Amino acid sequence: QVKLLESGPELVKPGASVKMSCKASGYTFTSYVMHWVKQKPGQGLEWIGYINPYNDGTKYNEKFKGKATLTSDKSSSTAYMELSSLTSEDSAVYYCVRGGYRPYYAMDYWGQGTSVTVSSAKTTPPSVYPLAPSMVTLGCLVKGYFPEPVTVTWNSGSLSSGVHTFPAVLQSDLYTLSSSVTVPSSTWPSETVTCNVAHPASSTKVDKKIVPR
Amino acid sequence: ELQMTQSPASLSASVGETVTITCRASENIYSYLAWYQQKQGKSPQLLVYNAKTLAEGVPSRFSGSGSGTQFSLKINSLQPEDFGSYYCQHHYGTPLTFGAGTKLELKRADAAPTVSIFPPSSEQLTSGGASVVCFLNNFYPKDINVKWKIDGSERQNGVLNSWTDQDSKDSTYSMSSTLTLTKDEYERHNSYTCEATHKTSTSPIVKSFNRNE
Repeated sequence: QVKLLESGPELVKPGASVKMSCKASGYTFTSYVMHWVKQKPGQGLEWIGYINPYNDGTKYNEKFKGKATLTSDKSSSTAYMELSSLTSEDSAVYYCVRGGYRPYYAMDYWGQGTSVTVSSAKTTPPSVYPLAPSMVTLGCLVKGYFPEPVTVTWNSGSLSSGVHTFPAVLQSDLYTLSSSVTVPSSTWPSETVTCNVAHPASSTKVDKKIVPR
Repeated sequence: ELQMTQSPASLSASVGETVTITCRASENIYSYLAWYQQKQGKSPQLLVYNAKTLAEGVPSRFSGSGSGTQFSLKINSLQPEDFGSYYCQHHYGTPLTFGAGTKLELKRADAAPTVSIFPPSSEQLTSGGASVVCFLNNFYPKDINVKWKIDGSERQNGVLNSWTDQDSKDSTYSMSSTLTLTKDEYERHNSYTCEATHKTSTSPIVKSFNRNE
């Protein structure tokens, strides 16, 4: 089947460049153009441009001509996008998107996307704090980390229902996130409740059991 | 250049209901108009192209119509899987542009929040920080106001607020509000209150604790 493998999250400073990849399989690479599309968090879609891998030809949105550079390597079936002179306005998810048989046909296969954060803030591990009080709500506070993401689970996934994990918020260049879990009151604290926090950018994992005060 | 305008920005609707969302082009695009669906956290998917042509595997309750500058997407007898965001995009040459999107959310009856308040963990207090957390869980509609008060005075500094997307099981929203203080400011006051104003009550929901209790 048609697959588009995109490179992982990038944290880059203002003024630098970033280059991301999109390796295609499951079709004839050179028979379809590769579009790129930008999506800022909680916002709409913006077309950047495309490359035709057959002949290395490009068409850009005028707003990205001079800023984004689209290339293509036939032998590795990989399309690339480079963005230069990065600002905080370039913080977004970038998708590669295979076009149809003609460059302007509606676009059918979107990659998963590459999330780019442009910031001068330093990679910083989370502090994790427990939130202890016929249901009872418990929580975890994941504070002072950068960049995104962190993952939170409870009892390594065995507690799945009654969970709210709130989107992170940026205060003074650090993210804070909380997660709640609501369990039957009779079961706590006799059955343990642990939050598992992973921050891959700082290569950190923290398990925090929630205990009564 | 070419601008696409969608309406409405947001719409609430029930499973089994029929809705119409619209898309306007600033200049003639003939029937070269596509629709994409994007569910939260996921890549967009193509639903419709050439204004009225369904993409492969799209159910027949979806129907697009229109030509020239005025377009619409009708969803007959909505199903749970239809809720999410919808984007139109002309495909009359380049550059491609998208409408800003229509967010389609589930209607349910009003529900007051379940509010839990959490004093700072003794652990965090050892670090010099003191975060007071308030969860406001499983309410509807999404509009809500939270106020923190310390010994009766509203505190606006250092409040971090975050909302979940609509819960797919029960159609409600949740909110986390975190009031961040330094430890020594926290030890100067006794009464901490989180106060939620919501459509379901004339009177705010209030959760309070006293520091030395």
